[PDB]
Amino acid sequence: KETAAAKFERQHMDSSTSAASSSNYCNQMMKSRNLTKDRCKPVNTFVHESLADVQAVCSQKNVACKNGQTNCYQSYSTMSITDCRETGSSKYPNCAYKTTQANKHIIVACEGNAYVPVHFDASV
Amino acid sequence: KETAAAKFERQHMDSSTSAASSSNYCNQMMKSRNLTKDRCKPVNTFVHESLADVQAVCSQKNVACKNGQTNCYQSYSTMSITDCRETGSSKYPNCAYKTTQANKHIIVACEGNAYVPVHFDASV
Ligand SMILES: [Cl-]
Ligand SMILES: [Cl-]
Repeated sequence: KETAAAKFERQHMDSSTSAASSSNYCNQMMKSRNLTKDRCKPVNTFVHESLADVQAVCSQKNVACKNGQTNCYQSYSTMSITDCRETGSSKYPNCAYKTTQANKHIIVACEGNAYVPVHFDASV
Repeated sequence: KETAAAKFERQHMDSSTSAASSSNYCNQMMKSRNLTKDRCKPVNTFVHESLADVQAVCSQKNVACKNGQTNCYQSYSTMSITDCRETGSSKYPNCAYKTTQANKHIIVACEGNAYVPVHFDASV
């Protein structure tokens, strides 16, 4: 059992690097964050900002989530992020990922109190 | 009954402008594309490129869809796009939208043959 807040940190936070390293960043990160354990997670985004900057997004712009809920927030500024998506030539347990580095606003759903990010909804 | 291809064109294509006009672009577009008819669509992206450039994305990078399917493609280049998302101060039939203009790769699911975009999966 992992708290929803802890799961968000593990799947989406990468404060140790300013941006994706090389084309192998995703294969390495998806593996060490245990996102390739029983299955290959198809899509996952990593945010390269402090945990505190990502958490502050829960007090930023209140916007709707793609699912219609209203506890999503879009960051006022763009953040360094890296999208990891399985390549068509990927097959569990030999997971393969395309790394796409970019700067975009992130939108996250927040919940609990402490009111922290619990789901990565999208980047803009 | 609208074909899936026709629905994608109507919800996501805006080849008539190079980029979102002003902060009211989304209120105007979501209304005239009939996305505010019986309900307020919570999130919707418009692509400002030709229909032909968007359709060519179906022969570009084959990547997985957030849902795990494998018929998604990410465009090799960034495209002018505009994200429209309901503000927390939006309530049907007085739909309210935040307009966020940006340049990102788009990822779309393609299907049918003619093999054309049928769903906007995400932008990167
Ligand atoms: Cl994600
Ligand atoms: Cl959309």
